[PDB]
Amino acid sequence: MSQFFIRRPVFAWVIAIFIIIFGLLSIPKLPIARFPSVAPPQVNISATYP
Amino acid sequence: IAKLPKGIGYEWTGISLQEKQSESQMAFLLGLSMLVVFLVLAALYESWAI
Repeated sequence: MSQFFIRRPVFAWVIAIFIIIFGLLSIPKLPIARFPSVAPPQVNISATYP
Repeated sequence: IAKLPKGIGYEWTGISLQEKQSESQMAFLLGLSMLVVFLVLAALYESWAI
């Protein structure tokens, strides 16, 4: 049942504004890169005997 | 320090750096609180101006 939000337009617009504000705050802080960390992590031991 | 010749830079550390960081963010964390109060009250009144 959603008659409450048709009865309350200000209430719906305020939740929409909350969502927009948090999204705009979050967007700059998000990292940006072409691909995610799909590749398995790798650890490399190195040794040298001249 | 602005009067010193070129090539000398001042870095704040310890308590002073924390003081600067606290002072910088005051306006953001007052304005955001005011906006949050505005939005919550508007939600609970169904009126933008109340």
